[PDB]
Amino acid sequence: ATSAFERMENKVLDMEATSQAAGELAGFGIENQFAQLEASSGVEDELAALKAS
Amino acid sequence: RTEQRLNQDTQEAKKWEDRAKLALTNGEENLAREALARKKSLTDTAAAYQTQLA
Repeated sequence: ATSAFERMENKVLDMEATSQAAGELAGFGIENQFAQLEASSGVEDELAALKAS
Repeated sequence: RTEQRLNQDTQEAKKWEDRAKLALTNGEENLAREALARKKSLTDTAAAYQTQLA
């Protein structure tokens, strides 16, 4: 149980570091909208190729 | 940390429903009633973690 608490707190620190990295992009509109436009236009291009096929 | 604690309790509460179903197919009422009391108490700790997370 004691060594499992040390493993648990280490993985909780990874989840807090992951949340802090996600917050560095939260409300950062330029990178957030760039990633959204890249994903949206990639799906629309794949569907345009599927409609052409 | 409080969100992963909420996820751990809410999956454990579903594992106590699985234990309650297994007790009912075994026919052991005292184990089914203990599994209900585990769900009631663990859903209260889940609601405490959800309130802290809110």
